[PDB]
Amino acid sequence: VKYEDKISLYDAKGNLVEDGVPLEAISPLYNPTIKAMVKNIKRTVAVNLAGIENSLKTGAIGGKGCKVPGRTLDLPIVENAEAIMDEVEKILRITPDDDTQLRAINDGKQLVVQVPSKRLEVAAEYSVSMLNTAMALKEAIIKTFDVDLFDGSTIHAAIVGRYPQVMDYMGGNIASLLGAPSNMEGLGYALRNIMVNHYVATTKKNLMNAVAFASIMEQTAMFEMGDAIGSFERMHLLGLAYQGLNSDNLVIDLVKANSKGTVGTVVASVVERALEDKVIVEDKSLESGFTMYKPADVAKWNAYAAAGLVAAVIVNCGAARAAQNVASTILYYNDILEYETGLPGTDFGRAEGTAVGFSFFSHSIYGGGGPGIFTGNHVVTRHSKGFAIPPVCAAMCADAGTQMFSPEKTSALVGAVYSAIDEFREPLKYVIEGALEVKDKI
Amino acid sequence: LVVQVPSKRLEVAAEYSVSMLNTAMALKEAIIKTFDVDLFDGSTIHAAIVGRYPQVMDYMGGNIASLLGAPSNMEGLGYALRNIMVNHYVATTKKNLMNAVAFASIMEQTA
Amino acid sequence: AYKPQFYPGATKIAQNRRDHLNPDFELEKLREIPDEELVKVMGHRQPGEDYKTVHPPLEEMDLPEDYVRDLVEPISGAKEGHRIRYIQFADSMYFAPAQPYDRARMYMWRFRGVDTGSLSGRQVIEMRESNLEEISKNVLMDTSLFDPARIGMRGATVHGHSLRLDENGLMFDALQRYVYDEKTGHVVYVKDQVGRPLDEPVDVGEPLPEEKLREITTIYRKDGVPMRDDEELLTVVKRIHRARTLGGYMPVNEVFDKLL
Amino acid sequence: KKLFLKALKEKFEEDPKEKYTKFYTFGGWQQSARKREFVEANEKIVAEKRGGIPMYNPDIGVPLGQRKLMPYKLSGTDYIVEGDDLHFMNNAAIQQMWDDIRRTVIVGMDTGHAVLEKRLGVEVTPETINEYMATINHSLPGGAVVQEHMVEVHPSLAWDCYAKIFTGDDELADELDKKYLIDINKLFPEEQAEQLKAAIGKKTYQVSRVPTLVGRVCDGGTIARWSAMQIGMSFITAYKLCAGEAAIADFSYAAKHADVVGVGTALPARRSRGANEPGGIPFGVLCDIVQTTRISDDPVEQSLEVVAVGAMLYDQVWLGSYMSGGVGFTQYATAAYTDDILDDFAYYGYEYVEKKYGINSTKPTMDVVEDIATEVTLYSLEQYDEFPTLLEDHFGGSQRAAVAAAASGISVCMATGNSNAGVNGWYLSQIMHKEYHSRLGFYGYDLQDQCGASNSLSIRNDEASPLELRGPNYPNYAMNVGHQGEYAGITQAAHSARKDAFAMNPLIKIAFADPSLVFDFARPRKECARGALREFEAAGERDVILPAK
Amino acid sequence: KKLFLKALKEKFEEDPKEKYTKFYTFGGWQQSARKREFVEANEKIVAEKRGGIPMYNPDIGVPLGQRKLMPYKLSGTDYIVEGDDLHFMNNAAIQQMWDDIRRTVIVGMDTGHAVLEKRLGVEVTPETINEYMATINHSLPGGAVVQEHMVEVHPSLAWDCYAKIFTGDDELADELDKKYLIDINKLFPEEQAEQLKAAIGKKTYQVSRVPTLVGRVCDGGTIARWSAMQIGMSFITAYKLCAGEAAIADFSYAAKHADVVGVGTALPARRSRGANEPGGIPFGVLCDIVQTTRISDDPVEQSLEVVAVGAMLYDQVWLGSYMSGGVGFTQYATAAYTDDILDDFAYYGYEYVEKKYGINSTKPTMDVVEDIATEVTLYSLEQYDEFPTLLEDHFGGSQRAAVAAAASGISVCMATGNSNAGVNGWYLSQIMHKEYHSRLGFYGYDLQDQCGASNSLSIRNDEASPLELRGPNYPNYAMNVGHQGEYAGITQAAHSARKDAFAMNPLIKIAFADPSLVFDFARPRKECARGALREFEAAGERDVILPAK
Ligand code: F43
Ligand SMILES: C[C@@H](OP(=O)(O)O)[C@H](NC(=O)CCCCCCS)C(=O)O
Ligand SMILES: O=S(=O)(O)CCS
Ligand SMILES: O=S(=O)(O)CCS
Ligand SMILES: [K+]
Ligand SMILES: [Mg+2]
Repeated sequence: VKYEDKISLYDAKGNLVEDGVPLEAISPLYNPTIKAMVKNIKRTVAVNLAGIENSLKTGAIGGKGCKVPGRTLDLPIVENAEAIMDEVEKILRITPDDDTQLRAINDGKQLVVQVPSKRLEVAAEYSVSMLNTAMALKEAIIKTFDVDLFDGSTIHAAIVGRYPQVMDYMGGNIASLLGAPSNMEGLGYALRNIMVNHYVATTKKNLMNAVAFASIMEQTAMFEMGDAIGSFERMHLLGLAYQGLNSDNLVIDLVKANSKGTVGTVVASVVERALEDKVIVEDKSLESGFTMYKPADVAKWNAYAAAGLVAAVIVNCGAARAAQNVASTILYYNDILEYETGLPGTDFGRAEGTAVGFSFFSHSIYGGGGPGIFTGNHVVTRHSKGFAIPPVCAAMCADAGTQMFSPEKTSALVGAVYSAIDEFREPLKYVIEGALEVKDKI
Repeated sequence: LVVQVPSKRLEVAAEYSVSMLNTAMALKEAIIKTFDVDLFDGSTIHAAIVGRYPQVMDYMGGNIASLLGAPSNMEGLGYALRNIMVNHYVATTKKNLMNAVAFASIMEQTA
Repeated sequence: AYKPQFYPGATKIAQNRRDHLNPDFELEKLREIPDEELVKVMGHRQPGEDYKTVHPPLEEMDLPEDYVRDLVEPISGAKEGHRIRYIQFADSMYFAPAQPYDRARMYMWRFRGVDTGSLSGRQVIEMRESNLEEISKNVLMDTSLFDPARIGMRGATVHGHSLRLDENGLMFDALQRYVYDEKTGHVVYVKDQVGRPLDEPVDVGEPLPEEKLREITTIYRKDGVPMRDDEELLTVVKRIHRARTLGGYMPVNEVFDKLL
Repeated sequence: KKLFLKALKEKFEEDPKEKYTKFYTFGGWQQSARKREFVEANEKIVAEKRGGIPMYNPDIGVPLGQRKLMPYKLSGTDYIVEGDDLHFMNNAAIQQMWDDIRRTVIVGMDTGHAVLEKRLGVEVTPETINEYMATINHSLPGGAVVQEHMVEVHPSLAWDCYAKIFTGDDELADELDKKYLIDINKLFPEEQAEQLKAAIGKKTYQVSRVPTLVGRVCDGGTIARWSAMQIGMSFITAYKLCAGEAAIADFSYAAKHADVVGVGTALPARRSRGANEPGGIPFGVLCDIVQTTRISDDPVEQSLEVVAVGAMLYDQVWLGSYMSGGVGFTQYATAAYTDDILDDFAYYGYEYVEKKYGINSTKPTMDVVEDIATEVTLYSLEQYDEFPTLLEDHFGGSQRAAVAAAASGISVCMATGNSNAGVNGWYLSQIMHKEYHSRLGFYGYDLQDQCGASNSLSIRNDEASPLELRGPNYPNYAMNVGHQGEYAGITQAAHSARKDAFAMNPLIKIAFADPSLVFDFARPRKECARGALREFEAAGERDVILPAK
Repeated sequence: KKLFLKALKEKFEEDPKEKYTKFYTFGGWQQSARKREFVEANEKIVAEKRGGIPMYNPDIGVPLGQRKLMPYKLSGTDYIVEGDDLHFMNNAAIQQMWDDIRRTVIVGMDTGHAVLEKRLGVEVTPETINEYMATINHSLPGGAVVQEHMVEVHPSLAWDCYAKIFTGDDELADELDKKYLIDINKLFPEEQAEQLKAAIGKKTYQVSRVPTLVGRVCDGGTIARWSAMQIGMSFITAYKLCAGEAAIADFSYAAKHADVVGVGTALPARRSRGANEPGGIPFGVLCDIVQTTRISDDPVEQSLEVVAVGAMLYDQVWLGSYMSGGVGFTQYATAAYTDDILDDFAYYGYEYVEKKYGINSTKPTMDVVEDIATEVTLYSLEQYDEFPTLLEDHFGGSQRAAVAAAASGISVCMATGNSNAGVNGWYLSQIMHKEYHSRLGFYGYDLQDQCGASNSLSIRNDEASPLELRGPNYPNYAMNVGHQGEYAGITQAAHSARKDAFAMNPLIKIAFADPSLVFDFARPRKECARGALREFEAAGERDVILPAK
């Protein structure tokens, strides 16, 4: 153990699991569940068999509004899903008992393809899963229906889209939770390029699990980026524990105390709790009697402010049952917190800053869109180092149907496929199980 | 310096830039601590190590290097193991013909 | 029990800011603007007309069990699935009794389920249409938070906060949504906030005197109370700046102990 | 009988079959009226602006004109022009052709109309749409609609800027103001109008033609953004919304990502460029930009007008400037659209196919591809052998290889209606040509042609694609002249044989039928001649903001 | 004695300190000669060019001119212009400023000279270099040097194209033909000439100024390629090499990768663009493009001319068009270079610092940064409070925030000579301004300012960078107005306090001193006024190839 910090693990229902767990038991570098989540996110591909069948039949290949006359094929792909699935598995499988796994969902209309992890082990990055699945599908379809050699390029276009002319799967029928590396806004950003709506749809809109999934992936990305290194590591670990994994039941405790409250009353509860836990101390009173506060532990105060931010979003977006309020909530929770105490806000002003650009780009003509289309990789919402995206996921779970670009519109395919994996659907439960498994080994 | 980042850090990463990014951060902190560098001079240490990053999405004018080019320079999907200069294969094998051929064939066919 | 302090500062401007944030501070009622008149100035619907819905009521919908989500009580308009509408004000820099960030912080301390936006020339609040009407009437229009001459309701063509006042002390409005009535000495809305002509003009009362405005304003001005005179507020601003700077450099106790 | 005979008679004094000629007696550059104009221009207007720093000097390098310098006849026209008048830099029609393509973006309107009705509770009718159309035609060229104290773009600088509307819903089309409508039923022949309407369904679209001056000052990546900003402004004004509220963000997401159709996609790595740049335009989209299909029933003529646009854009502008620069690649491109040479070879191939197989009546096989490509290649090279003036005209091997292979590829498409069968025929023509004359093109001409046969029918990730979906970013095609424009013609031939109204994108086909466009996309070879003769009126000039001449 | 008093008296008839005025008396748009010109021009183009399709309509939206529409005085000049004359679309000087930056590339000549001597065995002397310089001045604008039957670019279209040479070797400089030399010893004051020569060593460089017309037809990514092609052609001709041999590839690698210096680097992802685009230009390079350091000893004047260029390029052209479009961001930028407002605040800050600390005499500390930024912010906002006409002038909060923070940032740099200390001061000014007036800028103005303090001195991978190495692609800075141009001014202030000849790239500083440039980079505010008044002669027009007018 590099740190002596201890945490109490609490479930999504606010029940105590275990006291005195070492902080590093939830680290992406030690937790076996987090290791499995990265391995599975890299090798799992969503296949739309119904989509491939429709594209071929209509000749709607190459992207939005495209149709190529005379290049149509009428193949009963969905009806032959089992035969296609078995040929894809035979092509991908290395050893008879390896982790290659294929599953048909929604009566063979969609497929869950889990490429053997050995193929990712001998690869530089993660595109291999999409590229290998596409090749296995092309061969399986051509063999099943004895497709003429002059029609093979049409099969390719229905599966991957306008690749290689476009360095992306433009108009394709295969999808991943991870965006193509060609779309990264910075080095080491791949785990940040996951849409808010994808997190929400994968967790079946369960609030605490959507928060946990987003915090796990964002904080794991901080290690990949080099942000959670050396003197900065503890800040990101405490951030994950308190904001993302309900440590010491801090998130749920603040929500319960403010069930009929406001963003302001949540701020008051945060300051009260930080003083109780000796995370902050009084500094000095000024002329009017206003008392400035100081952290007793810089990184721990940051984590407490981050947990209060999630609680503020739950209270305010929950009272409105509307996700649009999230940008304003993130901004003013941090703004009120700073002028109530003289303490720095969540992520030293970067959460407030992200919320400023996020408010503007979710209420103007210049760009952005609704809260659900943002990612940790996006030009507008990348600025906070893992502390802004988890609250946005909570807001989308509280939304009763006020959004056009909802998870039902943007993430039906990825949602259905990735929700079949236990660690993705209920991350909080399985990360807690992982921490208890490794707690005495570190 | 030959820096071999623990393989566990690559296991929980999506790609390979982590090695360059983590090494850069460890070097910045190590230099700042060793010489008690003033807080107003820290950005200068960063520029000497990584170069004009993040303005440029590459290690432009930096002093850290990998056999693999940055993913921003890939000409196609799944091409990272192909972005290795011919001269790098030759220099790494000390200009031994059959070994330079073997190194290049192994990396290309793995790609 | 933690006693909130709300905002720093030793001048009357800082006290006026504290009073606005304080949910226990009762704002002075100055006028009585009828519900029906206010709905007409807002220009989203006519009074008596059934509220338009964005989604069905929450009771009808069969949502999966979520303990944390259902801990929070939804506002009446969210329960009934009412659409989200707005109210937007431009606040004169010449001693208006409410100002942009002052409003947003006050709204977030006092009200539930608020979406609020602060800009130099406009301050907007987006909320469930029915809940927005009750708040706008009892807090935003009837109290000392509103001055009919120096605060203007406007959804588009907002220009005016930074402009010189007219002969009667009224803020500029390119669309002239409100006018000064010489006979009564009252401000009257002749158009809705988006600029549509009203069938019946709405009287919003007489403008507040300059002496009252100077006493209750939340803006610092050299010709009023200069910010230079609030050393306490400047101390807290500089402290937040330094704490942010050091945390960004290295978020460790030793750095804060030596340089804060 | 030979379509090129007229041009050879105009270009060469001696009988076209003659073996000998005379050299070194023309007085070099002095033989050409254009070269004399350049020397005179260097002395006058140029010298006074350079403060004695020299520039154009015909005496520094190669003494041009040791042989007779030849003019060029635009194929299918009676216009004979000097070679220099065909360089993109010296030809305003070629520049406007690219400006009109670059400044076009198409945006679906149904999503925005749904946000208004379902999220905002604001009704949408043909009257509101007509009011919106008048607003965007004030806003898109740079006029203000919401804020006080706004500055504006001078109307004389943006007269070429329009916002137009088109719909697959005939009931809505009848109710829309005709001033703003791109009328599918009036612009296209009946059968073509029905194929387009069936393809696009009952959907409504807006076409933004951003000012030519915008793309000149800035780039292709600016175009979709400029269109999105003003669409947002026009919705706020026409529907009296809060000038910046939550629902406005939906309009931006739709106009910039979810319902937008540009001409080209962004390019990566070494070719790093924004959207709406020539390299991002796939071959099928280039076909659909060209409009000869609406005015002519000749499938050969339809394909060759696409070759002309393709050669002008891909070889002269894209490879010759964006990817290289300098004197450039004028004649590498002119060989495909001058002196009726490619026309003669393509019409020979069409007649051979029509008699032996029929048009669009044969499923592609290797035997069919090999028969057609061999016959057309042999005929083409026999023409260069029989006519020494023809060989002296297409003096570069690359020009000859592109012309013979384009006629071979087009002819395969006339029989099969499959673009990949056509491209496979192009590759056989190339390797056969190499063995015929023991030469092909320039040093690196045949990289893609040697890779060609293997990648033509491939199913592998970065090798596979129908020819329509390939383009200048397709790996083998990313570098070299004498291919891209010809591939676009091969793509068109597959659809012309089938009598298709479009090749890949019906939205692009409809957008480029707009009578308000500056360049005439239905007659590109004729427009090129007009630019060559300095008769073409281009947009984008800055006369009104510059000192009086 | 306030520097802005003259501008206020020219702009406002009443006492500048009077709080009350009269409105709705000006007749709307009819009060402005420019708006009247636009209406008259619209009537003409709708009938003549648009075939009756309406365009500009002042009656559709906001009735402009309910308040008095104000003109603008270019800071440090006596020129008073209408606001519309400052829009980049209506101003040929702003367009030429960008054209001159875009078309510039610098190439090291020592590598090429080594290939000639050591691989080819060909001697290089000042006489051969002078012969090479005459060759490239024929080749770079589009003249042919090797092949027979080449077409060429019309000289009248490329008169602004030059190839120049500069060297740190004084012995070589004395031998080179002065027609092609950028003379460091003549153009820069002695002390500045010595700092530049010491920085560049005994190395020789070529500056390629590609024709303005090239960048207009194409893009920024074309420029380094165009330069490389013609450098290669000029070496083959001047040194009689095989026209395409193994050694030629070394010249291409040197001119395109190993010895090339452009103005900007390529952009990734959503901002996908080629090199030499505004977003790729770091703040230190923008400083070095500006030439006021060469003609003035005033450190404040040096920094504010950089702010002017920065605001014009980054806010008007880059954010206002490349990244958005439409009516755009003219006045967001003019607030930083008009009515001597920022000048008054920066000169106040300079005098406060000079008396209390001295210039460049203090190591940066948080106490020093906080003292200076607080004082300058309080003074600036007190000016807006004291003068109601000043507040009515900078009517938008974003304009006020950028002006007060720029003066604060610049003043911190005058004391410390550290650009990051200066940017930290800018961020304190922003959060203090917010508490002063209970407002700041537009909806999303302060994203980077709230992130500001924490990332100013950060050492983390995507947060760290000296301000010189930051630019429009720095993550926090990628989206918003009222920052980028001001950051460039803060960068300049650090170097002006130290009396540095350059900020980041001495090659760029020397290249932009060239007297053959069209735009005067030493006097940008004056040049902007000349463009506004339609007195600026720009390059890139196509008169000679268009029908007579
Ligand atoms: C519709 C928006 C929302 C949005 O996303 N952009 C807008 C409008 C946009 C349009 C207005 C064009 C038109 O009228 O047709 C343009 C010019 C961008 C474009 N599309 O070309 C622009 N704003 Ni705006 N915008 C500006 C500004 C402003 C100021 C105006 C404050 C005031 O009191 O007048 C406020 C923000 C704030 O309050 O801080 C503002 C908001 C707004 N801005 C509100 C409209 C407010 C209104 O109803 O009047 N802009 C400015 O503060 C100054 C610069 C000015 C820009 C034009 C220029 O630079 O010349 C323009 C920049
Ligand atoms: C955010 C992003 O837009 P998207 O969310 O990707 O649609 C981005 N625009 C911008 O940043 C607009 C910048 C200029 C206009 C605002 C100046 S405050 C872009 O188009 O790449
Ligand atoms: O000689 S090369 O074939 O290299 C170039 C042809 S333009
Ligand atoms: O009103 S906004 O702040 O969204 C745009 C200002 S130009
Ligand atoms: K351009
Ligand atoms: Mg107290």
